[PDB]
Amino acid sequence: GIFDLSGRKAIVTGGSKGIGAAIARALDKAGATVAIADLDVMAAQAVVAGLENGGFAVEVDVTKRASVDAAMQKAIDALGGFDLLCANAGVSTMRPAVDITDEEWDFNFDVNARGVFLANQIACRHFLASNTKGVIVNTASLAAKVGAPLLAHYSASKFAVFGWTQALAREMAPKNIRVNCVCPGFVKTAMQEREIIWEAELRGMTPEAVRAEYVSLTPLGRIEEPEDVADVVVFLASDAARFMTGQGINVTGGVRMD
Amino acid sequence: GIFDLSGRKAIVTGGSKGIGAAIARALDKAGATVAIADLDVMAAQAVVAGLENGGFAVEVDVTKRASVDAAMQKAIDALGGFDLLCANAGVSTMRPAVDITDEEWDFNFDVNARGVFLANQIACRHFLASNTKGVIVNTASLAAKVGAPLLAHYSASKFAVFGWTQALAREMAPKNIRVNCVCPGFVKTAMQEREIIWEAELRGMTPEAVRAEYVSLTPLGRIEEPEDVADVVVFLASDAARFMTGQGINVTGGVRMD
Amino acid sequence: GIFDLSGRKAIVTGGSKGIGAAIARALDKAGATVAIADLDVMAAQAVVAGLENGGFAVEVDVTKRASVDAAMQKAIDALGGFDLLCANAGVSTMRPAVDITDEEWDFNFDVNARGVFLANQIACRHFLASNTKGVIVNTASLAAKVGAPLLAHYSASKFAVFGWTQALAREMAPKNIRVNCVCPGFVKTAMQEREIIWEAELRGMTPEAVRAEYVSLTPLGRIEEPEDVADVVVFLASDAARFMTGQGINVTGGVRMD
Amino acid sequence: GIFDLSGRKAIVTGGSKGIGAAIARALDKAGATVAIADLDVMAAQAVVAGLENGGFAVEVDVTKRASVDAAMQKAIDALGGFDLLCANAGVSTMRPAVDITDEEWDFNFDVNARGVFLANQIACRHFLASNTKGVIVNTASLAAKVGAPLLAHYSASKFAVFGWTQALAREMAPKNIRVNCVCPGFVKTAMQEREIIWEAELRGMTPEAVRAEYVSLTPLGRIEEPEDVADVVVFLASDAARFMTGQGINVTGGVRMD
Ligand SMILES: NC(=O)c1ccc[n+]([C@@H]2O[C@H](COP(=O)([O-])OP(=O)(O)OC[C@H]3O[C@@H](n4cnc5c(N)ncnc54)[C@H](O)[C@@H]3O)[C@@H](O)[C@H]2O)c1
Ligand SMILES: NC(=O)c1ccc[n+]([C@@H]2O[C@H](COP(=O)([O-])OP(=O)(O)OC[C@H]3O[C@@H](n4cnc5c(N)ncnc54)[C@H](O)[C@@H]3O)[C@@H](O)[C@H]2O)c1
Ligand SMILES: NC(=O)c1ccc[n+]([C@@H]2O[C@H](COP(=O)([O-])OP(=O)(O)OC[C@H]3O[C@@H](n4cnc5c(N)ncnc54)[C@H](O)[C@@H]3O)[C@@H](O)[C@H]2O)c1
Ligand SMILES: NC(=O)c1ccc[n+]([C@@H]2O[C@H](COP(=O)([O-])OP(=O)(O)OC[C@H]3O[C@@H](n4cnc5c(N)ncnc54)[C@H](O)[C@@H]3O)[C@@H](O)[C@H]2O)c1
Repeated sequence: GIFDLSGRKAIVTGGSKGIGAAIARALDKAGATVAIADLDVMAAQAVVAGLENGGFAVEVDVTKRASVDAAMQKAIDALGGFDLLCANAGVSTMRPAVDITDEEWDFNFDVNARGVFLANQIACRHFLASNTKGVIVNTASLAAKVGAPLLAHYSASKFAVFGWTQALAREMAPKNIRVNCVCPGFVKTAMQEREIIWEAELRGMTPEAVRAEYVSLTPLGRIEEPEDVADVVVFLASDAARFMTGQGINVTGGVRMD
Repeated sequence: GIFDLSGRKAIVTGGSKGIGAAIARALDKAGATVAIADLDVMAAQAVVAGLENGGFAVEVDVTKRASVDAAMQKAIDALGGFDLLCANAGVSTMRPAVDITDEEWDFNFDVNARGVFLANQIACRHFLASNTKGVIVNTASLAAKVGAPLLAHYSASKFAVFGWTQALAREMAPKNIRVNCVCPGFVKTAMQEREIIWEAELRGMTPEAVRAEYVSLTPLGRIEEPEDVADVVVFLASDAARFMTGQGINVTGGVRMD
Repeated sequence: GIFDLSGRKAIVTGGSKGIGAAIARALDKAGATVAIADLDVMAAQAVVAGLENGGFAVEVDVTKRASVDAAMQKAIDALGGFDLLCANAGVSTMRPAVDITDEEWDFNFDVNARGVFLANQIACRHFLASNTKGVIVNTASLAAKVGAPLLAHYSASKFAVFGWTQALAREMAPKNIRVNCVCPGFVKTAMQEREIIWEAELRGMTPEAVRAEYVSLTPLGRIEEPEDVADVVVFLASDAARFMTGQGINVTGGVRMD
Repeated sequence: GIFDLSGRKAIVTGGSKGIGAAIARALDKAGATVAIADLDVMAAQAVVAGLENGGFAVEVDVTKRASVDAAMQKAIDALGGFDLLCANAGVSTMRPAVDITDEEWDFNFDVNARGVFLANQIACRHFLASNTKGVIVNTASLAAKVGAPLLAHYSASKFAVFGWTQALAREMAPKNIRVNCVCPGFVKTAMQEREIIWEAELRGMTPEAVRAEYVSLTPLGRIEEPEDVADVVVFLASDAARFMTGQGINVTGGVRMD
C-alpha cells in the first residue's frame, strides 16, 4: 500500500554505517533497491550484501562536486533509474567557540552543508531531465533547531542544511519534487561515542556520566537508535508523505517540539 | 509491519465526516478496529458499515465531560481494549476580529480546545490504569502555527490544542505514552465549502476567486484532500513514529515549514 | 527620542502588582500617563498615586465583557485619550494533567486567553473610531512557546494568547495599529512564590531546590525580575518598534530562543 | 535612561552604507562612539563625518581572519575601549537552485556566515581578556527564518548566522556577554535595487511588479527603510535588553511572526 517503496531506486550518501546504514536497510525492507555512496566502500559493500533487493556500493567524497557527479551517474547507471536521494553524510568536532579553528569550521561546513547542496542540486538535475517525481530526504540534526554549546560551528552548518531544504522545497514543489529533512536527537552511533568522550574531556566528567545526562534530557527515557530515525526517513520517502515538503521533522524522543 | 496497526483498538472523535471519516477509514485499512464517537451517530454508523475490521459508533458531545466519559467507556467495552485516540472533532466560524461574539469565542474554544482536553485526559486515565503504551493524535491546524485574519478566535483555540499537546506529551513520555498533533492546510470538506462562500462575501471577492487563491498559495499546486491528512495520522499512530512525541506535523503542501 | 512616550495615554490591565505594576511604572517613567485596571483596585490606587504623570485606577474583572467595556470607557474618559494597551492580567494553578479540574481549566482560559481577547477587541474598536495609531502589548509566557509539565492547561491558554496576537496583528496592520506579546521566563513575583511551593510538593523536592533549578536552567545565571520584562514592554510600545507586529518576544535570559 | 549608550565603544562591520550606516548613525545618536570597519574605507570616512561623538574608519575584509584581527585591534586602540559589536556585512546573488555555482555558494557563505563567525569570535576573545560585559548584534535576514526561492544558497548562509548566534549565546551567557541577531524584511538599499532587477529578469516580470509584490506581502503595507532596522539594533545593544540573548528578532512589518 501507501508506505510501499517497491520498484523505486534510491541513493544514500554516508550509508556505510550508523544512521545511513539503517536508512539503507529500512528503504530496502520497504521494497526499494539501494545504492550506497560513501568514503568507506568496503563497509558499504557489506551492508549491500545483506539487502533483499540487491543494490550497489560506490566511493564518493561529498565535499567535491566532481566526485558527487561521477558517483551519482555510476549509481544511476547501475540502478537502472533514480527516484530517491537520502543525503545523510556528516561530521562534527567539539570545541569552545572562542577556540574554533578555520580548518574545523571548513570541515563541518564542507561535509554537512556543501555535501547536502551538491548531492541535492545534482539529484534535481537528474529528476528534471528524466521527468521523475523525485523525492529528497536530508539528515539535519537537533542542532538545526537549537544552537548547541561546544558545537557552535556544527550548529551553524546544520541550520544551513535546514534553510537549504526549505528554499529548495519552494523551487521544486511546482515540479512535483519533494524535499524534507529529519532532525535526530541523541543517536547511539560512532559519532555519539566520539562526542561523549569530547564532552567528558572538556567538562571534567566521565563519558558514561555524559551519556546518562543525554537520557535524562530525553522525555521518552532511553538513548536513540539509528532505527528510530530510519523508519521516519521511509515515511518521508513514501507516498504517505505526498503533501509534505520543506519540513524539518524532529525524531528526538520529545527533546525538541515543533 | 512497523507501519501497520493490526490488532490495535482505536477511538476517533468527530469521525462522522470530512477529515475524521478519512482518518477512521485509513486506521481500519492499516489493520485497526475503530470506534467512532460523534455528535451525529447516524453518519458515524454509515462510516463504520464500510470498514473491514468491524467497528462501533457512539454518540458524544466533546464539550461535556459526562458525555465524553460515558462514550469512551462504551467504546472501550465494545472494542475489548484501547491503544489509540484520534481527537479530531472541531469547528470554525469566520468573522472580523472586532465583531467576534462571546458566543462564537466559546463555540470555538469548547469544541476545539476543551474537546481535545476532555478526550485526551480521560484517554490517558484509561491508558494509565491498564499500563497501556497508548498513543494520541490531535487534529490541530495550520492556524496553530500562523494566526489567520478573519479566524483570530479559531487560531487562538488551535494554538491551544498545540500547547496542550506539547505539555501533555512531556508528562506522558515517562509513562511510555505518545501525544502528537497534525496541522492540515486548506482541506476540501464541507468546512471548506462553507468557509469559501462566506470568505468571498467578507473579502468582496467571488467564491471561485477565493478558491483559486488557496491553490496559488500552495507550492504543491492543488487543494488538499482529507486523505492527505489521514495517511500522516496513520504514520503517527504507528510504531514507525515510536521516538516522536509532542510534535505539530504540518500537512499543508509546503504552505508552512517547521 | 524614538523611545519617548511623552504625552501618550496608556491602559494596563493587571497593573496592581508584580509584572503589571513594573510595566505601569516603566511606561510612566518613559513619559506616558497610565490608567491601571485591576481586580484589586486598592493596590492599583496605591501604584497610580506614586506615578510622575498623573493617572487613574479602575476596578475591572477581565473575564467579563460588561466589566471590561465599562472600565475601559471610564479610564479613556479620565485620560482624555487612548494610545496604548498593555493587557497583562493572568493567573495559574499547577496540577498533573490527568487531575486538572474543569473549574481550573476555565479559571486559566477565562483570565489568560478571554481577558486578553476582550481587552484587545474593545481597544481596537476605540482606536479605529478615533483614527488612532494604536499599540497593544500582551503578556503571554515562556509556556506560550514550550508546553510545561504540571501547567498543561496554563500552557494551552498562553499558546492561545500568542495565536490571537498574530491573527489580530494581521487584521490591524493595514489600519496603523500594532499588536505584539512578551514571553517572560522565571520571574520573581507572588506567582513564582506560590508555584515553587506547589511544584516542590508535586515533585517531592524543597521549594528552594525548585528555585535553584530555574536558575541552573537560565543561561544568564540569575532569577528574572519584573523590571527585566517591563523595559522590553516600553520598547514594544515605542516608535523604535514601529516596523514590528505579531511577535512573541522572548524575555527569559536565554532559556528560549526564537 | 535605560536606552542610553553614553560612554560605550562600538564596532560596526559593513557600516559604510545601507543598513550598516543606519546602525552606526543610530548608535552614535544613542550616545555611543563608533568605529566603522568596511571594505570601503572612504565611504566609512563619509559616515564618520556626520557622527556627534566622533569615530573611526578602518578597512577590513570580513572573509579573512588576518584582516579581521588587525582591523579590530586598530579599532579598539582608536576607541580606547570596546563594549559592542554589530556584525552587519553581507552580500547576495540570485540564481535558480539548479544553476547555483560553487563560486557564488562560497561568496555568500564566506561573507555572511564566516564573516560573522570571525568578527564574533575575535570580539569575544577581547571581551573576555578585559572582563567586559560585551554585547553583540548580528544582521541575519528574513531568509534565516524562511527559505527563499532564487536565494537558496543565501538562505542557507543566513540560517547559519542564526544557529551560530544561538550556540554562541549559550556559551557566552555565563560570562555575562549577550549575543542576538536581527532579521530584516524587504529593506530599500542598493541590495534591494540589485535584487528587484535580477528577480524581474529570472521571473519575466517588471522590476516594479516585483517591488509591488514585496509590499503586498507586508501587513504594515509599505517598503522597509534602513532606519526601521537600526532603531531595533539600538534596543538590543542597550540595557533594556539585559535579559535577552540568542534571539532572532524579526523586523519585517508582520511578514514573519516568531
Ligand atoms: N549520532 C547523532 O547523535 C546524530 C544526531 C543528529 C544528526 N546526526 C547526523 O546524522 C548523519 C549520520 O551520522 P552518524 O551518527 O550515523 O555518524 P557516523 O560517523 O556513524 O556515520 C557517518 C557516515 O558518513 C560518511 N562520511 C563522512 N564524511 C563523508 C564524505 N566526505 N563523503 C562521503 N561520506 C562521508 C562516513 O564514512 C560514515 O559512513 C550525519 O549527517 C550527522 O551529522 C547524527
Ligand atoms: N477543512 C479544513 O479546511 C481544515 C483546516 C484545518 C483544520 N481543520 C480541522 O480538522 C478537523 C475536521 O475538520 P472537517 O473539515 O473535516 O470538519 P467537518 O465539519 O466536515 O467534520 C467535523 C466532525 O466533528 C464533529 N463534531 C462537531 N462538534 C462536535 C461535538 N461537540 N461533539 C462531537 N463531535 C462534534 C461533526 O459532527 C463532524 O463529524 C477539525 O478539528 C477542524 O478544525 C480543518
Ligand atoms: N511570575 C512568572 O514567573 C511569570 C512567567 C510568565 C508569565 N507570567 C505572566 O505575567 C503576568 C503577570 O504575572 P505576575 O507573576 O506579575 O502575577 P501576580 O499574581 O503577581 O499578578 C497578576 C495581576 O493580575 C490581576 N488579575 C488577576 N485576575 C484578574 C482579573 N480577572 N481581572 C483583572 N485583573 C486580574 C491581579 O489582581 C494582579 O494585579 C500574568 O499574565 C502571568 O501569567 C508570569
Ligand atoms: N536589504 C535588505 O532587504 C536585507 C534584508 C535582509 C538582510 N539584509 C542583510 O543586511 C546586511 C546589509 O545589507 P544592505 O542591504 O545594507 O547591503 P549593502 O550592499 O547596501 O551594504 C553592505 C555593506 O557591507 C560591506 N561589505 C560587503 N562585503 C564585505 C567584506 N567582505 N568585508 C567588509 N565589508 C563588506 C559593503 O562594503 C557595504 O558597506 C547584510 O548582512 C544583508 O544580508 C538585507
